[PDB]
Amino acid sequence: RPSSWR
Amino acid sequence: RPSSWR
Amino acid sequence: AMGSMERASLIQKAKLAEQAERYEDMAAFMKGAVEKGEELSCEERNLLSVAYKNVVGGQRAAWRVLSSIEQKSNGPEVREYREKVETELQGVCDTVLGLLDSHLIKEAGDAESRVFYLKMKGDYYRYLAEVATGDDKKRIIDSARSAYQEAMDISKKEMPPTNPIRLGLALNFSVFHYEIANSPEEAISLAKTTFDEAMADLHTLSEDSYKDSTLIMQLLRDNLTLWT
Amino acid sequence: AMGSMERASLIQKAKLAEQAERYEDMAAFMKGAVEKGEELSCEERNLLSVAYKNVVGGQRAAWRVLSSIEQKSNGPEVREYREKVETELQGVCDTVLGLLDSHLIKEAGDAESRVFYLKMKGDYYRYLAEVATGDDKKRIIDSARSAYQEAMDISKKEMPPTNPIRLGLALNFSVFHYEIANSPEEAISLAKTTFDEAMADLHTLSEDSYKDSTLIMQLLRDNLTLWT
Ligand SMILES: *Cc1ccc(-n2ccnc2-c2ccccc2)cc1
Ligand SMILES: *Cc1ccc(-n2ccnc2-c2ccccc2)cc1
Ligand SMILES: [Cl-]
Ligand SMILES: [Cl-]
Repeated sequence: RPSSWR
Repeated sequence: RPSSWR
Repeated sequence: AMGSMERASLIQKAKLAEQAERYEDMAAFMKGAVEKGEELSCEERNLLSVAYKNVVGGQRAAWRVLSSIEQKSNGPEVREYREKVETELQGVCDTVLGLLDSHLIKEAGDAESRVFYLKMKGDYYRYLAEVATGDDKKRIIDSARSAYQEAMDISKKEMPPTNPIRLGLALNFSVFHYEIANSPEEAISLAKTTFDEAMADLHTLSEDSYKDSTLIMQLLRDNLTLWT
Repeated sequence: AMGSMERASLIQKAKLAEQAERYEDMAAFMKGAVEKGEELSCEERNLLSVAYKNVVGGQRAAWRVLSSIEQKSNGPEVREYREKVETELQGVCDTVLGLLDSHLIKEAGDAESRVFYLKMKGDYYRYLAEVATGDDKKRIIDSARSAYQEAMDISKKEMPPTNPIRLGLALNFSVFHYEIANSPEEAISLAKTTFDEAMADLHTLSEDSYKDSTLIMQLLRDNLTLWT
C-alpha cells in the first residue's frame, strides 16, 4: 500500500 | 495496428 | 509436466493464475488439462484461449519493439535477441497448434467448439506468418487462410450472424486479409458485411447477448474507420 | 547460463530487453554480466536493479492476489499455487542476495556503489520478510534491518541529503519500519526528517538534480499523507 522507490 | 478480438 | 495433477485442479489453478495475471502459468495449466484427453467445455476453451493469447501477445509486442530497433540499425546483438524472442514465440505457436492437432479439432463435433478451434488455428498460423521470411512464409499464410475459411464456412451454416465466436472469427480473418495477405479490399468487405448482417439480427437478442454482440461489432467498426 | 556471451553484449541486450519489457530476460542478462566478475558502473547497477525489481514486483503482486484468495477461503489448490509463486519469489530473492554476496558488496568501495548494494540487500530481505511465517521470520527481518542500517550510516556520512540513492534508501527503510517491523512511528519520523533535510539542501542543486531529488521527496510526502 505505501510507496517504495519506483 | 488494427484490432483483432481482444 | 502436469500429468500428476487432477484435471479439475488444473482448471481451478488456471483460473487462479488468470486472477494473478500469471499467464504463462495459466497456459501451462490449460495445456495440462488439454493433455488429459477429454474434450473442453465452453468455459475451458475460453481459458485456454485467454492464456495463450496473453502469452503470445507479449511475445509479439516484444518482437515488434526489437524488429523496429533492428530495422532502424540496418553488432549482432539486436538481431540475435530479436531471433531469440522470435524463436520463443514460434515455440509457443507450435505448442498451441500441436494441442489443436492432438487432438482438439478432430474430436470437436459441435459448431461452437469446431469453429472456436479452427479460429485459434488460423490465429496462431497468423502469428507465425507475422514473423515469417523464408521459403515457408507462403505455406504458413495458406495454412492460416485454410483454417479461417473452414471456420467461416461452418459458422455461416451453423451460427447466427450475432454469434460472438462467428463475429470474432470474422474480425480476425479480416485482420488476416488486411495485415498478412495484402488484401485490404477483402478485409474491408468482410468487416462491413459481417457488421451489417449482425446489425440486422440484433432484434432477436436478449440484453446480455446484445451487449456481447455489439462489443465485437464495435471492433469491426473501429477497423473500418481505420481502413477507410 | 550466460558464460559464453561478452560482457558488453549482455549489457546491450539488457537494455534491449528493458525496451521490450522483457524483464526476466533483462534480469538474466544482468546476472550474466555480474558473474563476469568486474565491478558495475552506475548505469549498470541501475539496470540490474530495474530488472530484478520488475521481476520480483510481478511475483509480489501475484502472491498478494493469491494470499488474499487463500485467506478469504480459510481444496488444497489455492494454498498449493500460492506456495508455488511464493517459492519462485524466494528463489529470485535468493539469487539477487547471492549476487550481492558474491561478490558485489565486498568489492564496492565508493559510497554510491556500497549504499546502492546495501539498499538492494535490505529490499530483497524485505521481500523475503513479506512472505515469511516460520522460525526464520525474525532473522530475515533483522537481516533487512542490518543491511538498511549500514547503508544509512554510510549515506549520512558520505552523501548530501538530496542524493537520490540516499533518498530512495530512506524511503524504503521507512516502508520497512511501517510494513515489516511494526514501527509506524519510526517510519513517520524517518520520512519527515529525510524530507525536511532534503528541502534544506535543494538550494545547492542544478535544475536536473532538483528534478531528481524532488521526485523522490514526493514519494516520501505521499507516504506521510497516507500514514498521518
Ligand atoms: C475469438 C472469440 C470471440 C468471441 C468470444 N466471446 C465473447 C463473448 N463470449 C465469447 C465466447 C466465445 C466462445 C466460447 C465462450 C465465450 C471469445 C473469443
Ligand atoms: C533505490 C534508488 C533510488 C534512486 C535512484 N535514482 C533516481 C535517479 N537517479 C537514481 C540513481 C541511483 C543510483 C545510481 C544511478 C541513478 C535509483 C534507485
Ligand atoms: Cl540473445
Ligand atoms: Cl501449483
